[PDB]
Amino acid sequence: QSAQAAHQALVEQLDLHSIHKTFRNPNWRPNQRRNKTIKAILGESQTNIESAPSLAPMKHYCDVTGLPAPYLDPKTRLRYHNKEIFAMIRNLPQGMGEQFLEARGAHTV
Amino acid sequence: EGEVTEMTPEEASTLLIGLKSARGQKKLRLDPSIYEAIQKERVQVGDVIYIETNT
Amino acid sequence: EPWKRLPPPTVYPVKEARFEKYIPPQLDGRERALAQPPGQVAIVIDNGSHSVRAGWNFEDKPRLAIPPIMSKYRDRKMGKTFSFAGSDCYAARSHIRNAFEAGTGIVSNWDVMEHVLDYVFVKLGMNEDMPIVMTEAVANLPYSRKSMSEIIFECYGAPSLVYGIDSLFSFRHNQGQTGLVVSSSYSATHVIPVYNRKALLSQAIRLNWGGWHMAEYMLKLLKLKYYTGFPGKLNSSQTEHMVRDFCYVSLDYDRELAGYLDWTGLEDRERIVQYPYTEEEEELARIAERKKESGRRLQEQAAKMRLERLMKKEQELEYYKDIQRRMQGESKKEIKRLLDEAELKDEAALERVIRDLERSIKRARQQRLLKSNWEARQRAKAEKEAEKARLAEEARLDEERRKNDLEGWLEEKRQLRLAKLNQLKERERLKADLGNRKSLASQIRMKNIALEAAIRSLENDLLRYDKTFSYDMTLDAQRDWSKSLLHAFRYGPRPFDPSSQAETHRVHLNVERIRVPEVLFQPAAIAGVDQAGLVEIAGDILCQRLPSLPGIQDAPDAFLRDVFLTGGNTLFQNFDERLRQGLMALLPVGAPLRVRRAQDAILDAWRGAAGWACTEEAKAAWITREEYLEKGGEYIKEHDLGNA
Amino acid sequence: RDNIQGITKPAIRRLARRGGVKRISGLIYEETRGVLKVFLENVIRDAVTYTEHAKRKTVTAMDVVYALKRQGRTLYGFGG
Ligand SMILES: Nc1ncnc2c1ncn2[C@@H]1O[C@H](COP(=O)(O)OP(=O)(O)OP(=O)(O)O)[C@@H](O)[C@H]1O
Ligand SMILES: [Mg+2]
Repeated sequence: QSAQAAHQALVEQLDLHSIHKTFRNPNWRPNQRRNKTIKAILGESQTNIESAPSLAPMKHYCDVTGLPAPYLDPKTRLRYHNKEIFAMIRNLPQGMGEQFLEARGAHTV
Repeated sequence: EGEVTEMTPEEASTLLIGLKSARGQKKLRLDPSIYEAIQKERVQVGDVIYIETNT
Repeated sequence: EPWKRLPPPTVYPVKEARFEKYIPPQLDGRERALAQPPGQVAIVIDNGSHSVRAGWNFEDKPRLAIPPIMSKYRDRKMGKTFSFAGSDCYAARSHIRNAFEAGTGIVSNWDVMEHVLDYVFVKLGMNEDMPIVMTEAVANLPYSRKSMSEIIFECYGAPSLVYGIDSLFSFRHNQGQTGLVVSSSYSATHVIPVYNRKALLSQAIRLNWGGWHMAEYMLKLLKLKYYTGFPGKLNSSQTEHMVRDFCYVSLDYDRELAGYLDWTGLEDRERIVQYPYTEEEEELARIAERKKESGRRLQEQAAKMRLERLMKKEQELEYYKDIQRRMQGESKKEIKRLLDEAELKDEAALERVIRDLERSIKRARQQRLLKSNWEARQRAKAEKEAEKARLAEEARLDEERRKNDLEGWLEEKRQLRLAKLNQLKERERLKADLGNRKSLASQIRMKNIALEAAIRSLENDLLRYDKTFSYDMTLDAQRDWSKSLLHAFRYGPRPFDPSSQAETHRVHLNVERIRVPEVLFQPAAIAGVDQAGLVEIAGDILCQRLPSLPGIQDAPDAFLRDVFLTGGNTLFQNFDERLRQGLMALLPVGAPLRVRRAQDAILDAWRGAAGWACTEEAKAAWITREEYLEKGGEYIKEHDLGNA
Repeated sequence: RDNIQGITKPAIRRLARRGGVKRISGLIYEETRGVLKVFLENVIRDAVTYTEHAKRKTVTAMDVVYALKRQGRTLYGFGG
């Protein structure tokens, strides 16, 4: 069918593997371990000392609706706007509470 | 009138106080008399205050 | 009324990264690169983690703008391998791998990068010999630079390479002279002070938030908002287009936020994104027949049960009555023992079950039996008629009480409703207390061993005649979705139904329109990033660092006169005014703050490197292959647009 | 007072050894203390009702046994 033929034509037209590269030197071959993560690079190097903390007191927002939150629930530790959202928060499926924390990088343990 | 951004006792008499509004901040040199008025009121950094410069 | 007054919603289709067209190799560029004067040609590559941009320095715009992704796979049924290295990865199997470590500006998958460079030189028409200008991360890691320069010299053999910072090339293209450079890109956000065209990189700061993190955070939010399950496939490529098209920076966040879900005008604040969806009498009579027959049969069962109860309970009443008659007739010593035939100690107890039997029947030769059965039906019919008469008589009194004593009569119904509300709240509290702990019953049992229709009716009468009463008072309104914040948050002013395939499969953005960009300004509050906000970083630099720095003069005032915005993730509405007004409060009053946007803040970082590429300032920074073979790949010529 | 902390880590270890447990995460000790207190509250609450409805001030082993059997966790040895 033409749709399959056309798609096969287009993937062959787009493929780089079918194309020979005259500029690519064949003799040099990379070290297979060369792909290293930031933590590996920094740990092996031991200037990415440009990050900055903050000392001002942060505002409190509802973990569900993002509206301002007067209240922190002592049980699930979600911040919440009002009684309607507290009702939801206490009714959440047991795995969901940790997701609302994790959306702001928090976790219960 | 501004938020107290700085309170720097200059002498050991003078105070320097920094005040900030939404539209900029200003430093002021305070005589020990107006300083102790500011200090008799419980002004601290982060408080909002009103000062009359001449009175 | 409140929603029926609204027009039909305006709804925007989902957008995603997609393949668009074949780009044949641009051989015309290769020919011109040979015709142009000696030493005034270079390949200029901007290493955007969102878009690798590449082209000819002598040209005013890049030839390529390509995501740094590859997709290599075996087509098992056909045996040939395929590999793809840009938007030819259809960002249709999508074995996509990316050159950069996600959420960073640093290249880390060098096999992917080497395949992206391969794509670039093919599309530029390389027939190999040409100098390369390659943009770099701020404070880029030495190992990452070593690996890239090794690829450029060992694999591709190019004659010379120079590295410079993308934000500083953008600043130069905009006549930057001295200033504070503020970049927000895919990887990160940086603030760079530039003094006399030289960046003071020792005083640069990075936020670790950018356009990638905004698309990721927007996806976390949408997954939480629809945690019940959104039936469309939520992807980070889709939220990246949502953050572009709909988000904006708030000029005053808390005062805008706190009213954002307020119900009036929410159809203006809300924007609606449509995920793709598909949507589709003899049986009706037969169903209606079955419903009619089953309903009638159940009524027949209830009537038979009631009529059965009629004869039984009336005879039990006669049984109780005969016990009373014998109790009253026989000696007083017999009273308890005779009433014990009714299992009850006294008429004060027996009257209770008598009344309950009377209430139930009130609420509910064989010809002699049939007449006796007919009598039971007639007896209840008389009790039914007397009940209806008693209710009608009570209604007649209440009619005259209402007509004459309306204010007192309505005050009765209000107080009755309050009592019925207290009784229901006590009953609702009881229903919460009941079964809160199973052993509640077994504990209490050892002590022995060893309103809805009324509230509705009161509300309906108050709605009828208490012109001061209103439907919003009713418990019905107090439970209406129209009074719920979470419906507004998730579905806006319209009613929602899960039956519509069109009205499922759409997301309502609401607070994330403004909550998502504000992570730049309140990182620890909104997303836990635990870093100073952009205004506090820029304020720290201008106010604390640069006036202290010994070689500098006219600080802050020289830098403060040009706060310069670069990179795509700065392109939010009110981004500049928000940054201006935040800094204005930190600066001495009347200080000559200007915030300025780059022209074309995406491509302009490439145009600066293209303009710079072959100047004598640049050619003094070029490293040649023969230098690299001795110095190695970490070594660089320090220059005003590059790392130390 | 917080005498739940008197349920020491070694005591929780031995209960896990009798439970046949080889390796114990250091986070188990706080979770086990919470589990124990929630259980021991429920039994004593039920037992005190038998004590009070028998008009006693002293809670007795059979009050505990009836509380346990009420909870489905019948204990033999202390009485029938
Ligand atoms: N009009 C716009 N409004 C808001 N964001 C936009 C707009 N156009 C593009 N973006 C976003 O800006 C980002 C691209 O930033 P930019 O092009 O400056 O980065 P880059 O050079 O690819 O990356 P880096 O330097 O971090 O490696 C993307 O996240 C993109 O979605
Ligand atoms: Mg960039």
